[PDB]
Order: sequence, then structure tokens, then C-alpha cells
Amino acid sequence: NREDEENNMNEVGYDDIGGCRKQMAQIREMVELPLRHPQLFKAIGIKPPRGVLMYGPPGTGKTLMARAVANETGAFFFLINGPEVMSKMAGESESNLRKAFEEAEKNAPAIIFIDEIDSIAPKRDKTNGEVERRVVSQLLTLMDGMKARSNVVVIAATNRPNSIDPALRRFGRFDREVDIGIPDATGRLEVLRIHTKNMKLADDVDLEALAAETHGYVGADIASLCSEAAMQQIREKMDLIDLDEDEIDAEVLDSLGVTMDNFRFALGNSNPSALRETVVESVNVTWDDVGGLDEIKEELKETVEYPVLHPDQYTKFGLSPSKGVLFYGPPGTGKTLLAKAVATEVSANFISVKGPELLSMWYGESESNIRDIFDKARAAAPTVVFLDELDSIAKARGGSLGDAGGASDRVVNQLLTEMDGMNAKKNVFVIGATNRPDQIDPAILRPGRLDQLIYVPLPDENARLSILNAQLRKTPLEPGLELTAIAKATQGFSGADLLYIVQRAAKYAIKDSIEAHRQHEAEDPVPYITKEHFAEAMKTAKRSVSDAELRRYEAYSQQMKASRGQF
Amino acid sequence: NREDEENNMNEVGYDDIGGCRKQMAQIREMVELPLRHPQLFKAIGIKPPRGVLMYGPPGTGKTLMARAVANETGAFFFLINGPEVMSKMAGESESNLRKAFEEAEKNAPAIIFIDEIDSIAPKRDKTNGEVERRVVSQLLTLMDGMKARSNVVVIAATNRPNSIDPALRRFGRFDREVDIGIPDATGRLEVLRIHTKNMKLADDVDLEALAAETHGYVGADIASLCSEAAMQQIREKMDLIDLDEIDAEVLDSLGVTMDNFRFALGNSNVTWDDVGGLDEIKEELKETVEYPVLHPDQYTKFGLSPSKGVLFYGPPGTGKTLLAKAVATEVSANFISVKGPELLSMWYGESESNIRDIFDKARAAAPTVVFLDELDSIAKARGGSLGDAGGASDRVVNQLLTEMDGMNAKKNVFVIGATNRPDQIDPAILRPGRLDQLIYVPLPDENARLSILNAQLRKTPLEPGLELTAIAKATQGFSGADLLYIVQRAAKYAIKDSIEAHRQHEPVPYITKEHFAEAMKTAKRSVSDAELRRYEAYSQQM
Amino acid sequence: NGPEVMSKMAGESESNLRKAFEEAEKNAPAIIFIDEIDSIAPKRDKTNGEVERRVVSQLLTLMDGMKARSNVVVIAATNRPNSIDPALRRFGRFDREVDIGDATGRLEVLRIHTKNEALAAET
Amino acid sequence: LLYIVQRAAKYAIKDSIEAHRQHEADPVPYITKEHFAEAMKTAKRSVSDAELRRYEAYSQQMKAS
Amino acid sequence: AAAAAAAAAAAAAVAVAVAVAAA
Ligand SMILES: Nc1ncnc2c1ncn2[C@@H]1O[C@H](COP(=O)(O)OP(=O)(O)O)[C@@H](O)[C@H]1O
Ligand SMILES: Nc1ncnc2c1ncn2[C@@H]1O[C@H](COP(=O)(O)OP(=O)(O)O)[C@@H](O)[C@H]1O
Ligand SMILES: [Mg+2]
Ligand SMILES: [Mg+2]
Repeated sequence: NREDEENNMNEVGYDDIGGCRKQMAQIREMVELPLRHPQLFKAIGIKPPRGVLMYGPPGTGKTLMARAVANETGAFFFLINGPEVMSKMAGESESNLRKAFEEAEKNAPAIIFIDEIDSIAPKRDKTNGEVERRVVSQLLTLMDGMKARSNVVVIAATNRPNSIDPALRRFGRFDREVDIGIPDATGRLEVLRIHTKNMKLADDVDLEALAAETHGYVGADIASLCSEAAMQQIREKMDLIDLDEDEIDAEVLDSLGVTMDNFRFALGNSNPSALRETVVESVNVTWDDVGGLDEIKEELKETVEYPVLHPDQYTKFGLSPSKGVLFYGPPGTGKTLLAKAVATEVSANFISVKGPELLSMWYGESESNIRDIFDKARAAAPTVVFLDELDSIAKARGGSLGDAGGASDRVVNQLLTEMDGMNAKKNVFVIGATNRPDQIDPAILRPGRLDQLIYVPLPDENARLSILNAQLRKTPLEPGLELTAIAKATQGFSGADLLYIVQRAAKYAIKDSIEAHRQHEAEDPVPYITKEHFAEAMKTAKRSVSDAELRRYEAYSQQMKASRGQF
Repeated sequence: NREDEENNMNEVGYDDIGGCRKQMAQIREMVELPLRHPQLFKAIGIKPPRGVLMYGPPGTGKTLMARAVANETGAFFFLINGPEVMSKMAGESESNLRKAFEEAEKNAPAIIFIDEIDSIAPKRDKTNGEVERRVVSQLLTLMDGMKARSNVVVIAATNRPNSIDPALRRFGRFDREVDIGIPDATGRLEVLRIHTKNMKLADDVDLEALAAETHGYVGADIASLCSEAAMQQIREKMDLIDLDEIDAEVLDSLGVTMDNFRFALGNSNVTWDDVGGLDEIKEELKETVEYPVLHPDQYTKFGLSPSKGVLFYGPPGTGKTLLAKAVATEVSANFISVKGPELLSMWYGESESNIRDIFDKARAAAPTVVFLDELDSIAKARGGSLGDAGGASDRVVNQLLTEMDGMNAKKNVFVIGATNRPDQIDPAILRPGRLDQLIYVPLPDENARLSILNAQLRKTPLEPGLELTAIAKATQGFSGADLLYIVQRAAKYAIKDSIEAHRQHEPVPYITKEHFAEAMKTAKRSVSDAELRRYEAYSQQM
Repeated sequence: NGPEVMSKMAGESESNLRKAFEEAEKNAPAIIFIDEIDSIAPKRDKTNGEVERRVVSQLLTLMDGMKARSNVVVIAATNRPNSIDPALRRFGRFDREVDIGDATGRLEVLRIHTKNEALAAET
Repeated sequence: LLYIVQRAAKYAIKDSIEAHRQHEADPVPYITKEHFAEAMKTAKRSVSDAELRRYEAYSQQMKAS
Repeated sequence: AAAAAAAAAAAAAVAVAVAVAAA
């Protein structure tokens, strides 16, 4: 049939499974090479491996590679789904396995693909039931016993190889474990090229930029990105085209394409599947929103982007990048705002954490959560981890009286060994924010964990002008007013307090607008906030931070600065 | 057939779901368009998404929407529930899943709805059972595999998506996670109209006010409310007539008054006049509260989100909770009253979970006003604690800070604080953006307390004249709570006098002036002068 | 009956309930009296069995759904009404709860049972 | 010391990328003295005197034991 | 006229531990 002709040509292959060549090379070796040239193996006098375990995070290409091998190799293929074999009748799962292996051996020199063995082969010492123990023992004796495996090779796929019987992880049963892992930039580019081979893309789309901007996508998310971009484009073109009660007009199908805007929208919308648990609600901030603190903004941009944008120079200079920063100062100065701006206008992934957000009452579960979040961050690198209000989760362990249950000390030790310990040195930048540095563990503020401690001060005159202009960028204003007097009058306020003044100006303008609007309906009077509203909104203006906390923050600042002396 | 005609009419479909147009748009885009015009998809060269995970609170209309789209489309519908498919023996739950998918793919192009999926996918890590792991693996293999499925769509329903195996929320299994949230005022109006398409109303019936006063009732709640109100009407207008073993001309006069719906909302799951004095505080709070909600268009035009927090501090029994309740009644926003020491816990890391839960509920049920009563108990001075309880207090105050002002979407949530000792609070909550306004509630003057007495006597049977000015001027040191106690004592004295007078007979319908005098003869003062001096000093230093 | 319907044998319990309901809906508009419903209402949340939760879902399907009931009313009976499902106690399935909890009624029962004051006050 | 080295490398990277952008509008094959001079202005000693005294007191107690 | 058998699993309770804060 016509559908069969295209479907037959639609069979996957080696060209379709691009993104990881080394693992592909190993699988190709084992599956084909002893079948193409057995004479060289008998010449060298050894038999090849005949067992594989493909493992990795979900959606990387394991089942796809198995399908590709099935389509390419001319040998007989036998697929076994995981929970397909066992039934209620005692002694039937083993009968099914025996029948499967018997068919494979009797038919031809074949391949057996067993999908999701983590369910069929758990650790015997841990399981309490009996049928699973019997079936795993059956699989062991069937795969490696006496007079077994006459030219048969087994392939396995799993998302969690650790939960496998150790007796299965040895030579003869599963010879070597192929790691089908997260692709790199070139791998993502290759995946994009593969998925955009049959699509009618526009002439203005380049895939290099997309591959560069997408970071932690596992390759199953690239298909999602392509599908979502196609969906946006078709939605846009259908809002124009008629309801199309009949068959779609031939005039629109001849002119179809997907522009860079669709892909960009999908990229801004999509998120890697691994981090879908830790997604952050869409909050919009931009660098133009953060007034003042220009040096800090520039330095943060550099320290977050240079390891990402320019890794070639780093590797040519032969040194690592810096992966830490701490913000400390009076409250409301803009630390959280800087974090939001980073999360919005930085390409690397973002992980947001509240203060106690990961603390549980169970034993060791807080440390389990810490390990989980850092493992996610390391897997989906480059990544930015924001630890808001650090002093809640990381205090001076053992100082004064420790935790009664001794849990704070354990969690801070786990945090220590996750930020600096035996690891693979991935791109994970830790952003810290606190307003009480004296209660922080000295072992966290060391270089290599939190390198540079940036102090955000109260805004000066120019910073006040900058923040006022940033806050009033989108409001409608008359040309008459000038904010320099507003900035000068304060002399001690913070960005939060200036926001409060602007808010009261807005409320007074709102009151006047409603008061002037009601008479129009009873029987656009103030399209902008006038100088009177600002003049009258400061009547209830009071300083936010007192004179006792400010002196403490400053004194800590000079205490830190003094140790830098003698230079 | 008589029932056959109702079968077609009762067939759920479009216009039955109200308040989820965007989500309905996405779902119908996924379900109908590829089945309506597949030639364009074959031309563009990309398979459609074929998996959805609808989530949200229970009883919102997830099953309704799935059934509606399925019945509208020509696809076969098969429903699978959580507990029904899982068993105790070994090796049949996966068989059930396999048979379901097999017959669905064998019969016709079908739409499958797995209701309550969170009971089948426990994440394979926080779970010890073996059958659950095996069924999760079977579900994964059925959804994706060597020629797994074709021309079939799957939808799931859950309340806690986080408690699902991440391998299920991958492209090809669950493509787009649609949020079926609580509906707004417009959604509530349209669902009321939808549910009232067949019932007969009265002339003086409006649904906008009903949508206004109803806050958290969603979907099935609305259906149950309407059904039981109609049933009560039917039962009420059947006993007052003779129980005939009946003329349609008299039966077709049923209607539905408003009082029926009033008590319907009163039994199913104060006012501005009740507060005396505090006029400037009342009007300031009123503007700050209902200006965002009554005029959102102009705020969008100006581009500035409003302030949220307020803090009252002063003597107890003054009416902070009274103002909070008045707000809860005077705006449709939900009210969440939480006491100070209520959130604490001897366990480790549980007060934090409590705070996360209450704030998540407040943000989910927006607009909302959250009343933190006795905030001094939680938000202790973060520095001078020096103890393990001090560490716990530091933890909880940090959680409060990061929750009320943190990486959030800025939903409409208003935090109201109330304390009688404002100088034991960390000055991080008091910064603008968390709790900007510092309102001081003083002891009421003579006119204020007279108005308080008048408001308290709003519905109390009273003589034509009581001369409240004397009692008002003779209680210079009292508070609103104390005045309420005096009024209650007078009422109980009148009640017992009437009971004693009528006992001999078996007398005054209104509280007499003599009764009021002998009730005022006993009184107590709950506030000293030192507390007033402390509050005055705090206000002066502020 | 509650414990009678029990048919562990290849989960025939749901078949028994279906046959019962079909028989009540087949002949005439009738009245179904399911006795001792607390034994077959495992709240589907504290129970760990299989048939219980399966027969709870069968009852919730037979009581509400597409063409669920056509002019037929069901009656239940229990001792502790708190061990029932919140989905079973909903409107449309079990929308009315009647409290059948005196001395004059006990004396009337004593008079009508002995037809063919201390006895009403002591018992 | 690693922090000093990292900061010097960062300034070198900055100068290199700035020079490249100028070129469009190997300039720095190696790290210069000025890079260290500018990067050493924010050098901090992580270990404090209190912790140093605690550690040496523990060591002397171990010796005396 | 032929018999048969069947093996089925059973649930088992599991203990736990929990840290506790204190004053
Ligand atoms: N948004 C809604 N609009 C109209 N009716 C609704 C809505 N949500 C629920 N209902 C009503 O509630 C009843 C049960 O809803 P259900 O489908 O069980 O909801 P959910 O899937 O959210 O649990 C239905 O009969 C339906 O008429
Ligand atoms: N201004 C007032 N007008 C009327 N009743 C008042 C007033 N102030 C206090 N009350 C009465 O006092 C009682 C308790 O007041 P409440 O709001 O709990 O006080 P607090 O502000 O100390 O928390 C209420 O039942 C209320 O009727
Ligand atoms: Mg796979
Ligand atoms: Mg902050």
C-alpha cells in the first residue's frame, strides 16, 4: 500500500540514532563484527563479548538504538518487554523465559533485547516475595550455565542499573555496560539535524545557535522542542486560514515553513524533562530593571557567562572557572532581584531553593534531598543554584549548642561535600544570598565553594537615580517632574523603600483617577502620575533599615576588609 | 424510546465545561486537529504530541473534559481507575493494563483516560512494594517501545504530579502538563449558567451575586449546591399542601427564591457596620484591599503591582480580627486565619511544611487575604535567641521571609499581621514589600465607643430609648471586647429575669434600663496604663 | 448482603454486584437494599487488599456514570457511618443520611412484639 | 592561592575577548604581571585567627597527651 | 478434571525512624 511504502522507508536506522558515536561504535562491534568476520576472531583465538547493559537517564536513545539494531542486522531479533513474562500460575514465568531462549537458540544466530530489566531482575537479598527470586535465578542459569549460549547475544536497557542483581553484572552475563548518556553541544546539534530532515523548515533558521542555547536537553526533549515549534507555527497559520470544514486548501500547504521565532518561543517555553520537578514559575525581570549596582551586575554577568560562552579560552589557558558568590547586606537591597534577573537573562539552567525548603523530619531525608538537587544540577550543566537565605540551611556546625538531633550538622556537612568533594567538575555556579553572615559556617565561605563575597550596600545618590528611573521606566509621566529631588530628599533609603514611595504615588493617582472618572458616568482625566501625587505620597515615608543594623553590616564589612590589608 | 431521547441530550459535550477555555483549547487542539486534518500533518512531516497529564485539585472537571472531548470526537473512550486495576496476587495488574491497551488499539482509534494515576506510579524510589514497580515498568513499556502504540491518545489526572516517576513525564509519554486550576469569577458565572440551563428560576434570580459570594466551591460543589437547593424547594412546597394520593396549573408555580440559595451556601462546605470607629483605618484598608481587585485594568495600564502587607499593633480585644473578618465578608477573596503558636511543632522541619502549605493554598485560591495572628510568636527576633528553639525560630522566620517575598509569581495575596508587642519582630518582615504599612490601633474615644455600642446593639431587642451616652462616657478605660462582654452580661441578665418571671406564670421583651444598669454594676478592665505607655513610646520612636 | 456477596473466586464479586443491579433494573423500578455496607467500603485509602478496592470502584461505577440508574433508588445499612468512602457518600449515589437512633418507641415495639414500664425503662 | 590564580585567569580571559572583539571591530598568549597585580587586590585569607588558634591548641593538646 | 496451584505475595509492615527537634 501507499502508506506501507512510506512506512517501510520510515524504519529507523543507524543514521537516525546520531548523537553518541562511541557507544554506537561498541554496540555495532558486538552486534555485527563477529557476524561479518568471524574468521578474525578465530584467528586471534578468543570469543567476543555477548552481553550488553545500556543504562542512563530516561529518553536518551536506548530503545531507539535497539530498534535501529533490529532494523539493520539481518540476524533474527527477539524483543522481550519487562513485565511481559510472569503470570499468576506458579512456575510459569520461568517456562516463558525457557521458551523464549529456546526459540531464539533454535531459530538462528539471534539477538535478544530485554527491556527494563530493573523490574525483572531485582536484588535477591532485598526482595521478600518468592516468584521474583525464582525468575531471577532462572534468568541467571539460563544466560550462564552448562551448555548454554550457542551463538546468541543479549542486549538490556534500564534507567536504574544499580537495582540489578550483582550476579548479573559480571562477564558472561552482561560483559560491559554501555553508558548512553547526555549528549554534548555537537550531539544536540546532530539530534536537531536528524529531527529536522523531513520537516519543511524556513530559510531563516540556523541550528547551531539553537544547539548552543539548549543545554540540558536529553535528546528526547529536542523532539519536544521541534514539535512545539511546529505547533506554534501551525497555530499562527490557522488563525489566518479558515475553519476548513472541508479538506485543507492546496494553497496553504504549498506555502508552509517554520521561522526562527517559533523555535525561540519553544525554547523560552520548554524546559528539560529532568528538571521538570524543579521548574520555576515564570517571573519576568531584565537587566534594565535592576538599577544601580552596575559593577556588580557586570561582574556577575562575566562570572556566569565566560565559562559558558568561552570554554575554548579556558581550556587553552589550562585553568578552571570560578563557581561561587555570596551576597550579603541589609534586607531588600536587591539580592533576590539579582537572582531573578540572572534566571531570566542567562542561558544556563536555574534551580531555585527557599531557605528550609529541603528539610524533612525523617532521618537522612534532608541529605537525600540535597544529594538529589545537586545531582540534578550536575547532570543538567551548566546550571545556576540559588540558595536564598543561606543562614537557615547552613550555620556554624558545632558552635554553641548544636542541633538536639544532630541534623543541622549532618546537612551542612553534606552540603560541604557536595559543593567541594570527589566529583567530576561540572559547570555548577552556586549563588548565595543572606543578610546575617556572622552565623555562616567558615567552611562554606572558603574559595572553591563560595569564592567572592560581594557586598550590596545601600544606594548612593546616583544609584538612587538609577533605581528610580528603572522602576519608573514603564509608567506614564509628564515632562515637568524631576526625580533628582526625590533621590536627594531620602539620603538613607533602600530600593525597597523607593518602590514603596512609588507605590503610594500610584495609589494616590489611582484614587484621583477614580474620583475624576465617577462624575463622567454620573452625568482620561489623569493619564499620568503628576508631581502632586509624589509630593503627597512621601507624607507617610519612613526609613526601612534602622541605624543599629546598618552599623552592624558596615562593621562586618570593614572586619572582612581589614584582613585584606598589608597589601 | 422515552429514555433514549434523554440519552442524546445527557451526552456530555462542548458548552458543558465552563472556566477552562484555554486548557480546553489546548486539549482539543491535541485531540481533534490531527484526527480532523491528518493530511496537513503528513505534509509538514512531524507526528503530533500524543500524551497529556492534566493536574489540579480534585473535583474540578478533569473527567468531565475528557468525556466531553471523547464524545464530541469519534474516538473510542476507555476509562481506567487506579485501585480497580491493581491486585494483591502476582502478575495480573500488568496483564490488565496490557489487555486494556491491546483492546483499545484493536477496536478503533481511541482516547484512553487513566484516572488517578498517582496511585499507580509511586516514583519507584520511595516505595517498597514489588507489584507497583512492575506495573510502572509495564506502563512505561506500553507507552513507548518497539512499535508501542499508534493513533491513540492518553490522558492522566492527578492532584500531586511531583509524586510520579520522572520517566513518565518525558516526551512521548506525557508531553504537555495542563494545569486545570480553580476557576475565576467568570468561570463560576458560566458554570452556574450551564448548570441552570434546564432548571426553572424565579423572576428575582441573578447569578452574578452568587458567583461573587461563592469563593472555593468548584464544579461538583456547584452542581451539588444547585441540586440540593432545588430538592429542598421541592420538599418544602409539598408538605404545606394536602398530601394528595395534582394540578399542573398549581405545580407550575415553583420558582426559586434567594433565601434557599442563601442557606444552601450557609450550610454546605461580619459587616462594615459591625465595626465602630476606626474610620480612617477602615477606609485606608478598604482602598489598599479592593483597589487592586475592583480596578485591575487601570493597574495594568499603569504597570505597577500594588502593596500587599499590613500590620496592626496595639492593645488586645481591639478589633484586628474583626477588621479581618469584615474584609473577608466585604470582598470575594478567601480568608485564611492562622494563629501564632499553631504552626509550631516539636518535630524537625514541620513548621516549615505548615507555612509552605498555607501559602501554597493562599496562592492557589487567589485573591486571598492571610491573617497572621500574634505574629510576634513566629517572627521572633532572629538574633538574640541562643538555643535550639532559637535555631528553630530562625529557620521558621527565614522560611516566612522567602515565602512571602521570594522567587514567586506575585499573585494577589495580602498578609495581615497582628501583635501586641511589636518590638520583638525581626526588621526584615517590616521592610516595604513584605509588610509595608504599620497601622496603630488606639483605644477608642467616647464617640467611637458609643458607635461600637450602637453597632453591637444592631439586632438586639431594645427599648425605644436606652441613652447609651451615659454608659459610653462612664467606661473611659474599656475596649471593644469588654464592651461586648458588658452587652452580653446585660442580655443574659434580661434573659434570666424573663425566665424567672415566666416560671411562676407557666416578661420584658427588651432589655430594660434598670437591667442594663445592674449589668454595668459589675465590670472589669483588661488593659492597664503601662501597656498604653509602652505603645505610645513605640509609636513615638517609630 | 455485605459479607455474602464475597466471591474471591477469580474476582466474581463485581460480577455478582453487576448481576444484582441488572436484575433490579431489568424487571421494574425497584428498591435495592445493600446491607452491612461497611464491610465492602474499605475507604480505598487505609486498605491494602485488592477485591475490596475493586468492589468499591464497581459500586461507584454502578451508582454514578453514563446511564447509571434509570428510576431506581438504593438503600444501605451500617453501624459506623464514618468508615465509608467520601466518593460513596456523595450526591447522586448516597445523598441522604438517616439517623435511626426512645422509651415510648421501645414500649410500642414491646406491645407489637407481644401481640400474638419496667421493660421499657430497664432495656 | 587557587583563587588568586583563577582571578588572574579571569582578567586574562577578559582582555583576550575584548581584544578579539576589537579585531572584528593570539593577542594575549600568556598571563602578564599586571593581571596578577590587578587580581591580587581582592585576595582574602579564608582561615581566621580564631580557627587557627583552635587548631593549634588541639595539636598542642595532642602532643602533650 | 484437573487441579492446579497458584503462588501469591503478601504485604508486610515496615518500621521507620524520625529525627525530632527540641528546645
Ligand atoms: N468545571 C466544571 N464545570 C461544570 N461541571 C463541573 C465542573 N467540574 C465538575 N463538574 C461537575 O462535577 C461532577 C463530577 O466532576 P468530575 O468529572 O468527577 O471532576 P474531576 O475530574 O475534577 O474530579 C460532574 O458531573 C460535573 O457535572
Ligand atoms: N471596635 C469594635 N467594635 C465592635 N466590636 C469590637 C470592637 N473591638 C473589639 N470588638 C469585639 O471584641 C471581640 C474580639 O475582638 P478581636 O477582633 O478578637 O480583637 P483583637 O484585635 O485583640 O485580636 C469581638 O467579638 C468583637 O465583637
Ligand atoms: Mg526506550
Ligand atoms: Mg531576598
